[PDB]
Amino acid sequence: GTLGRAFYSVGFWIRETGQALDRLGCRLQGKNYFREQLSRHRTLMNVFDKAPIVDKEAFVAPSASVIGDVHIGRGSSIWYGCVLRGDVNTVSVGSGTNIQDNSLVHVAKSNLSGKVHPTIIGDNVTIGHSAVLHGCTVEDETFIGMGATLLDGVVVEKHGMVAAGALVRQNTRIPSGEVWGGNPARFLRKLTDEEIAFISQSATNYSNLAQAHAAENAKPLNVIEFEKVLRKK
Amino acid sequence: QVTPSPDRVKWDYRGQRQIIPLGQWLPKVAVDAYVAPNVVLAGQVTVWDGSSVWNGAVLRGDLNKITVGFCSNVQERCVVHAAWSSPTGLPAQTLIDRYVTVGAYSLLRSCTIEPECIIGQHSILMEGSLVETRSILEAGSVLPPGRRIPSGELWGGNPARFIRTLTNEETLEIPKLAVAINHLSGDYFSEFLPYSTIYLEVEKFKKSLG
Amino acid sequence: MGTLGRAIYTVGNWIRGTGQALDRVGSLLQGSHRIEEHLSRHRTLMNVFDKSPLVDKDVFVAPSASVIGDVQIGKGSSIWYGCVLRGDVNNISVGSGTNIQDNTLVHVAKTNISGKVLPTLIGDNVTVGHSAVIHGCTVEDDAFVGMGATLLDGVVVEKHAMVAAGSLVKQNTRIPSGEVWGGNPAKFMRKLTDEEIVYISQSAKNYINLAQIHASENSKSFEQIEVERALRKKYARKDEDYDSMLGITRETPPELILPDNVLPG
Amino acid sequence: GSKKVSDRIVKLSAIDPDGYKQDIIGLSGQTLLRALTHTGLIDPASHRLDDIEACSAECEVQIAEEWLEKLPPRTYDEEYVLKRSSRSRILNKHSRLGCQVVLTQELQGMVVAVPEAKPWDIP
Amino acid sequence: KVSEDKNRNYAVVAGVVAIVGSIGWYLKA
Amino acid sequence: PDIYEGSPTPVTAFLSIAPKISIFANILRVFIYGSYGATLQQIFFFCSIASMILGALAAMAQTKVKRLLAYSSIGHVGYICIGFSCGTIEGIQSLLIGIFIYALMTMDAFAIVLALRQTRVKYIADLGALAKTNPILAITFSITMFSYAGIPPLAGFCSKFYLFFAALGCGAYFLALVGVVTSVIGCFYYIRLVKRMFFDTPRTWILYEPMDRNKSLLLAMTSFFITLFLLYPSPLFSVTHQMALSLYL
Amino acid sequence: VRGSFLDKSEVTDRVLSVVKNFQKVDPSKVTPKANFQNDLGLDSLDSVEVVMALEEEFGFEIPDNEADKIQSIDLAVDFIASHPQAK
Ligand SMILES: C/C=C/C(=O)SCCNC(=O)CCNC(=O)[C@H](O)C(C)(C)COP(=O)(O)OP(=O)(O)OC[C@H]1O[C@@H](n2cnc3c(N)ncnc32)[C@H](O)[C@@H]1OP(=O)(O)O
Ligand SMILES: CCCCCCCCCCCCCCCCCC(=O)O[C@@H](COC(=O)CCCCCCCCCCCCCCC)COP(=O)(O)OCC[N+](C)(C)C
Ligand SMILES: CCCCCCCCCCCCCCCCCC(=O)O[C@@H](COC(=O)CCCCCCCCCCCCCCC)COP(=O)(O)OCC[N+](C)(C)C
Ligand SMILES: CCCCCCCCCCCCCCCCCCCC(=O)O[C@H](COC(=O)CCCCCCCCCCCCCC)COP(=O)(O)OCCN
Ligand SMILES: CCCCCCCCCCCC(=O)SCCNC(=O)CCNC(=O)[C@H](O)C(C)(C)COP(=O)(O)O
Ligand SMILES: [Fe+3]
Ligand SMILES: [Zn+2]
Repeated sequence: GTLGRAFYSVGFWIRETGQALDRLGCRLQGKNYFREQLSRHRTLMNVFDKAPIVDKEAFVAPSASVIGDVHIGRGSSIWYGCVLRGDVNTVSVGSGTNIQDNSLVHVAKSNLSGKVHPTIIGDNVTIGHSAVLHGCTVEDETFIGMGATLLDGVVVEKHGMVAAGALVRQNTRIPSGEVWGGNPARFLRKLTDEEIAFISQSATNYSNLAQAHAAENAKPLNVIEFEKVLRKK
Repeated sequence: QVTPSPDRVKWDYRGQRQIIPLGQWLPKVAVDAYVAPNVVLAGQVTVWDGSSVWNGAVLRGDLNKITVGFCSNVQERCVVHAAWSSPTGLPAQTLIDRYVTVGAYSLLRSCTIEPECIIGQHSILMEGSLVETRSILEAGSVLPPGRRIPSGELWGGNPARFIRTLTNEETLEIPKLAVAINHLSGDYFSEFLPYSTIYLEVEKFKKSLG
Repeated sequence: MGTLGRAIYTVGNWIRGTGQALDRVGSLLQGSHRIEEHLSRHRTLMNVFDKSPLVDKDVFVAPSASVIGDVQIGKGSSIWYGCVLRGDVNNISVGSGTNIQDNTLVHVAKTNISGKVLPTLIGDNVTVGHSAVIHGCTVEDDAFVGMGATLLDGVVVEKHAMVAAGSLVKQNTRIPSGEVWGGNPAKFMRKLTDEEIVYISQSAKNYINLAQIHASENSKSFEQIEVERALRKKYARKDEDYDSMLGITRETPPELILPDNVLPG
Repeated sequence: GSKKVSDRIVKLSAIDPDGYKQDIIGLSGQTLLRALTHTGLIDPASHRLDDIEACSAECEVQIAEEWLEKLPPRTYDEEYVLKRSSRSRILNKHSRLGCQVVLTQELQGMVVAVPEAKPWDIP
Repeated sequence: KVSEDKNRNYAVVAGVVAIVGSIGWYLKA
Repeated sequence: PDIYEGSPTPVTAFLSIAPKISIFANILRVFIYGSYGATLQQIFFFCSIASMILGALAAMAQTKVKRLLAYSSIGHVGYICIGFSCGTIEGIQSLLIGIFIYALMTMDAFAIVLALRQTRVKYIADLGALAKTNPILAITFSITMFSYAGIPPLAGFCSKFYLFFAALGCGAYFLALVGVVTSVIGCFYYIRLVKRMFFDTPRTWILYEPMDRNKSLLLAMTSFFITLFLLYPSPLFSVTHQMALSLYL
Repeated sequence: VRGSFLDKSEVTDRVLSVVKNFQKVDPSKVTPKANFQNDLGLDSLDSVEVVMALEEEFGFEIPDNEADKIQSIDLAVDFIASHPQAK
């Protein structure tokens, strides 16, 4: 709370002072390595006490940005370049859900347009490449086509489908078993049973692919590449 | 034939540099502007007081100047670029004026946005296009090359079309949205001290290798 | 050097210890809530399923780009900031002199719903605009894909064809040579003038030139970065009148001068 | 898109102090000074606002009477600025302050003479 | 192990002398 | 005015302060310590009235910052010379107090001007929207202007107070008249700057680069002095009475 | 008051006289719109001659990449009537 923020702020004063002292010590020894421009990107970023809670069995690509109060369930995957920002409100991702590369899942930055809605993503959900989810609810076993945009107040009911590149306007409800697409998004047709099977199997395949990529990324950083970068001329 | 190089860097311990100079073209960031750590600014980019650039955005001023004005915001995964020239014959720098809200996932190339405008999420503004002051573009709008959004109007669609004229209360709300986003960016700005402590990690990683 | 040097070094060690202790105390006071910044774990090039990307010598790959798995990139091509090329379940092939612009996603599929699943094939001298999505489709040589365009599985963009900015190209759609398609869903708009064909070619070569300066800057070491920072600061302003009084002429160092092929003229 | 920048573009010609004629471009509703600054015919740094209170005739242009009839008459303040900024303290009858001339569709094809730049950058 | 910049070391000594001499100046006045 | 505007701004700042100190030292020790008498005090009387009137009017005419400050300084030397004219220990003391306070205010004003010269400030209108782009700088500059206008309880109120104190007592009702008129004119052209920074809504804004540490510290100290001097004015009052007495003893 | 452009009527009369008294132009086809080549029986050498005559009478040089458009008396008068260097 307020006391917590006061101590967090005072803490920054002490830390700023200690780091300055360390730089002074390095300068007396003739070292300038603290001047190196190194990336300050954090895969998980806190905003005061609002911090991401990530299940141990969830893959998060290192280049992804998870900011604030974000929940990721078991078997879920956050792919390369994804951005998830829950600060004004929360974002929750269920188990077995894939958020594909370069997707954006965020909440309203300000309450000017009304109360900021949270973003709720259920279980075994597929969110396509470069999709935008803004303060919406996405129920279990639904499909969000890649490049689609879902605005705040939208509800995608279970087994709903949002076609690739669709623009679902504010407060639109997508009924179960229906395919909606276009700008604005409109009813296109009903979902077939084969499509439901593909929804489930594609989700299970993504969880296995996630496993493979998490093992790949978890390997120790190669020291030969480090030495090559250090010894460049 | 695809002949690779054995010396190409596969993993760079420094990560992507945020500030990419290009000859003498050095990106200029105001001391009271928030730029997210993974943003890339390259070349002729100026980010003014009170403005903010959010995670995953790319601002590449290698063909012309890019300017983000006072208390304006370029939100997540936006790409801002520019060309040598515009089809309209006007100069082709990308000008984002003051109190402008550029919605997330928006693509801007050699466009002008006059003061106090809102660009909806996932919008595209093409070469030589112009958004006049106190106008709003709906999410998913596509503005083709050299097209104009007249002042005081709400537009939208692919391609964008007139929807309705804005009320004075609505147009009064636009700088308020810009100010609120700046207020939010202050919280992120307060999380970063002037220096990082990564260099210590680099030091011990070096020492463990001798 | 000498005894004074050693003593000052030891005092610096003491000051460093004190500073790091103060930093730890300040971290404790913050309730340990601050997640610490760490060494970058992003890999520009990565193997998966024992597939290594094949990237030609003179290819600009931005450090923030992600090239993963079975990906081939030809001579003179460029992969820009934030691009993701994920060749994990299938093959991605990029021809020569082709630019993949910032924040673009290229992906493939293991098995499509129906038909023959095909790799992602991007030809020679192709421009792919910012934040495009290329998924399991084929772009032939000298084609243009607009910024923010989406190509779904089985799409074929033919030689000298254009996909407009913002378009959504539905699965298995064919864009014939000489036409421009756009919209959501994408559909025929008009024929491509000869001047626009020349534009497409010009786009490709301009990118080839831009890639050189970006690759040169992104590959510089710490020492060269510092040297150029100092040089840039020194030559940012001038007093030519005092130089004329001194009878000297300050010249811009060559490491701050861009090549003429990227200058507006 | 039913509303283009081409709808507001005003075709213009400017004669530089060396006498050479140039075809320049400006928007309707903006000032002649802005159109002149687009290509550097007048240094934008020398006249950054379009206000008469921030003007020392750095925007001054000479226009023939055929186009002068199509403009509003010079105000008292404009003539004051022009006269005092003259080296000889003489008011030129074809002189206009470029910052006070708003471009319109009726000014298509107007010819404008840009005199030699006066010193502007006070130590 | 050793700081090698001789001029930097001399400047460090000068700053230390200034600080200590200022303390002594206050103390003995 | 011409020299002040045309010189490099640091030169203008230096010329605005130090030579006045030195030459008033000289004037005190020559005239005050010497003896022709009423003729010379009348000289400074007539020149003071002329300087106040012309400074006020010409400053009201100015559209540029430097010229405005030059004419302001001319008017203030008129106010100061009123003290030399009345030929009393309190007159000398008030002249010294006026020089000290004018010097610290001029230092404040030129620190702001030098800070703004990094973006080439030239016209008063160039200050538009400054209360938005740098609120604490717009407030600081406003305090300087109100002090220049002599609004109490800012430090600048001391010179206005002695101007009227010397007129009412010596019997000079025309001088008091002139002081009232010129003070009101001065207040108008000083608050015009505040209006430009706080009330105007221009279409084009100028964004100014933040000042360096030296000018920020100097500005911070001079701004506390200007706001808080009349809470603890005893040292200046005593030191200046001391100086006035030391001219003859 | 001092001006910067010659009057339109004065320039019209001056150019009309110059063309009328040139060498091979009967002062009866010389109208304020008459074309040099189609309507005055003047070849390209003679039209260049006339344009060079326009330079002497108004005391300034017309750019080579601009003289190619002065083909009649109306285009001429349009050019010189707005050129500040004209005297
Ligand atoms: C130096 C660097 C070089 C590079 O690499 S450039 C890469 C970045 N830039 C880009 O990707 C943008 C490429 N240019 C384009 O996409 C562009 O639009 C485009 C080139 C198709 C079309 O631009 P045009 O100026 O040629 O537009 P048209 O004259 O053909 O207008 C036809 C029509 O299509 C509509 N319009 C046109 N543009 C588009 C679109 N896109 N979509 C949908 N609808 C449109 C428009 O409303 C028009 O009116 P209506 O049909 O009556 O409604
Ligand atoms: C284990 C318990 C002991 C803990 C001790 C903590 C005491 C620390 C107190 C803080 C002192 C702050 C002093 C501020 C001045 C900063 C001095 C400095 O920066 O050192 C510089 C310069 O030093 C000097 O020129 C003179 C000042 C040095 C004297 C004070 C040093 C403080 C520690 C004392 C170390 C010497 C003690 C032993 C001497 C034999 C080193 O040289 P450069 O890298 O070339 O300088 C670059 C420019 N810049 C200033 C921006 C960094
Ligand atoms: C009564 C006097 C006579 C009349 C004259 C009045 C003159 C003023 C006119 C009044 C009308 C309204 C004025 C509004 C001003 C209030 C707003 C303001 O000044 O806030 C400043 C605050 O300005 C200041 O900094 C004022 C500091 C003065 C310090 C004086 C106090 C001295 C002792 C205090 C000790 C320290 C604090 C103790 C508690 C922590 C914020 O400045 P910004 O430009 O918005 O941002 C600053 C940047 N940043 C916040 C990131 C640091
Ligand atoms: C009376 C009313 C109330 C007043 C309040 C009194 C309170 C006392 C003041 C307390 C000061 C608080 C801050 C102290 C810590 C700051 C230490 C300064 C750090 C420093 O070394 O500054 C350097 C610059 O010098 C500087 O910036 C110092 C010069 C500053 C100008 C002031 C002194 C000038 C000489 C005397 C003027 C007298 C005028 C009066 C007529 C380097 O700075 P950097 O490392 O950031 O690099 C700048 C880029 N070059
Ligand atoms: C004081 C003087 C100093 C300088 C003296 C210089 C003396 C130079 C003497 C030599 C000059 C020449 O003959 S230079 C050579 C000139 N010869 C030609 O041009 C032959 C081709 N003929 C034509 O082009 C046309 O018959 C023509 C009528 C010319 C124009 O075409 P039009 O029919 O479409 O008007
Ligand atoms: Fe002007
Ligand atoms: Zn995919």
